[PDB]
Amino acid sequence: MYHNSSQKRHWTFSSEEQLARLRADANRKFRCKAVANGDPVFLEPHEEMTLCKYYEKRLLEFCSVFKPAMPRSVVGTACMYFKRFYLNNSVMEYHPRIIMLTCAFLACKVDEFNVSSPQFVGNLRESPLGQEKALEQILEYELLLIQQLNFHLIVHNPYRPFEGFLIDLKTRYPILENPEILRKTADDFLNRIALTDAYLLYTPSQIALTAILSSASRAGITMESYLSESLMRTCLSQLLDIMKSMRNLVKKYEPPRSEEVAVLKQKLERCHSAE
Amino acid sequence: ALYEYQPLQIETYGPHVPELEMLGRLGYLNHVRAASPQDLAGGYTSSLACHRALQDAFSGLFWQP
Amino acid sequence: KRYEKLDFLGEGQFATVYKARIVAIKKKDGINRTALREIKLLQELSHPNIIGLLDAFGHKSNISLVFDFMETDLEVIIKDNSLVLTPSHIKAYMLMTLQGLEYLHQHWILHRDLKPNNLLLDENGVLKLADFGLAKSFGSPNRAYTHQVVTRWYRAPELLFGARMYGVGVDMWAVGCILAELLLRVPFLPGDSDLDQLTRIFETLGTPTEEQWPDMCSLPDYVTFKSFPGIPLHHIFSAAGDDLLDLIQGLFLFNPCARITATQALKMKYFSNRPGPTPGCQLPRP
Ligand SMILES: CC(C)c1cnn2c(NCc3ccccc3)cc(NC[C@]3(O)CCNC[C@H]3O)nc12
Repeated sequence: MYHNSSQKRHWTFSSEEQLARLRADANRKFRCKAVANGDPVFLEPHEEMTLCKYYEKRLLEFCSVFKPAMPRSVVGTACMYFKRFYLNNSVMEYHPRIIMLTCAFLACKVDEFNVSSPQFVGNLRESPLGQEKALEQILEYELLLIQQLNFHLIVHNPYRPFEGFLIDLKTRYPILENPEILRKTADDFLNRIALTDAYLLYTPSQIALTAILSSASRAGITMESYLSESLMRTCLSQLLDIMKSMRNLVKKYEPPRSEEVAVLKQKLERCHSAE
Repeated sequence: ALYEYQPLQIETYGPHVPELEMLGRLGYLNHVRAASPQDLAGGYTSSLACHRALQDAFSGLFWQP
Repeated sequence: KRYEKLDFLGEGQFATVYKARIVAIKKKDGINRTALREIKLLQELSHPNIIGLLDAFGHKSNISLVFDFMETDLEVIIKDNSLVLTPSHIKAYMLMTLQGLEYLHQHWILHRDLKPNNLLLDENGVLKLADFGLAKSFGSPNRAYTHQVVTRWYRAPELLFGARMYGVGVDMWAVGCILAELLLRVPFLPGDSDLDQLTRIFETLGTPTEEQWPDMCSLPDYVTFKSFPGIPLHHIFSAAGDDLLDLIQGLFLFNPCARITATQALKMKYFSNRPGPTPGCQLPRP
């Protein structure tokens, strides 16, 4: 359960500033390590963030085309693994391509999604020797990823809270005639929320309710009675502020741009080539 | 030195979840998938899935870091 | 790492257990799925009657789980002919097992490997559920399960008939079996195969009807058995009180839904009736 989970206790953070602090600490500790092991080759924290966003998108694409069909819980677990890993690790040390593959590999095991290593790596658009090398790298990085997650493998995703809220609306909020028409747009919003750092800052129930409420507002439906009456005033204020801050995080999101991403990819390949 | 049952006190930081046996009469079970005869034979009921969904929808909704 | 191996505690098909500093260390597919299952489950659970995962660490595809060191288990207690299991002792073991199981079930996790040697006892007499290597989350329709889980002598009839989807009953039946073993000092239903296990179940408790088990015929491995009347419960357990018999009957109900949950079992008069469960410091040691 989330309310006593490791996700709530150890991997939900107070603010965007705290996340920026952890990422800047990672970038600076890699810089100190490299300098002690010996320049414009280094990537800046914002460049690391652009690369991490691009590679989270790559991980989502890989999980999407995966066969056998990857459950949405596995994909969410893998993306959360990726975010958590790069909270405290530089892409300049561990390459995000291999880390994202290891995230999917570990999430499949944790979720109890049954796939063998050959069928896992057969999903890559590469060469069989390239697939073998990728599997070797994933196996080498599996324990590293587990250690970097501090052995907290269970990830609570917003999808089941979303379904529970849909059930609760369909049962107890007759003002909303058919809550199911809210799902699609809310699902879209869920995806957008997943792009930001919200998964490290708010509970899955808060994320799911924010998506549903945003869908309702996009539909012209007022659902404030659901919060006031069905959910039974300070707490209402904190909840409303959490939802508005989440919507603002979605609004302030900047997707990676092609040219800067290509330049940063060249920089990262140079970082991994050197030393 | 007798024993007395104490209900499990775990804060969920969210709205109260209706008890499992109540779900069917409260209208919740009209919005979940019915359990097939094989599932019911094995002991799986739609009440379990509905209760899990509601518990997850309500868990930590009011909590803040 | 920070632990030096003191003693050797056992070997299994999955891992080897050592006693170290006191703690117990359990040492192309990658990291072992059983170890990952134990890690992922025991990190989300915290209860006095559930084994605690204190740490994990390893190298390459090896990993070392660290648990609290567990002195003995219920199997050694049952098989120890010097030990006398008074009703208070049985009540206490049952209470600790059911409280741990209640906590586990509230977090939507089935143990699926309940048996006397998986109920470990520490130096203070606190029973902890251990060996979570087959434990799984339940309550999600989109996930299917295997019926081979639970060892045969403690396997519930719904499992023996091929139930893919199930709930807490698979644990509760095993608890019933464990209770029976605590009473008879011998396995209740020591079948040699699935057929023998089912035959023993039906010859002892009666071949269930379409009434006692409304949808039994729907189970994919259902076999029509001979109509054994079933030995009456007071005849199997000659010294069981009426409250104990009600608890046993609830734990052995063929209908998995009707079978009593851990919460319902904890609410029965048996646990509240005199005599009270013995304190853990007074539980017997082998
Ligand atoms: C939590 C685990 C890793 C643990 C903690 N302590 N401990 C001990 N202590 C000594 C002892 C206990 C009970 C009976 C006799 C001796 C042995 C052991 N044996 C490995 C098992 O697989 C685990 C349970 N299932 C059957 C067992 O064989 N595991 C453990």
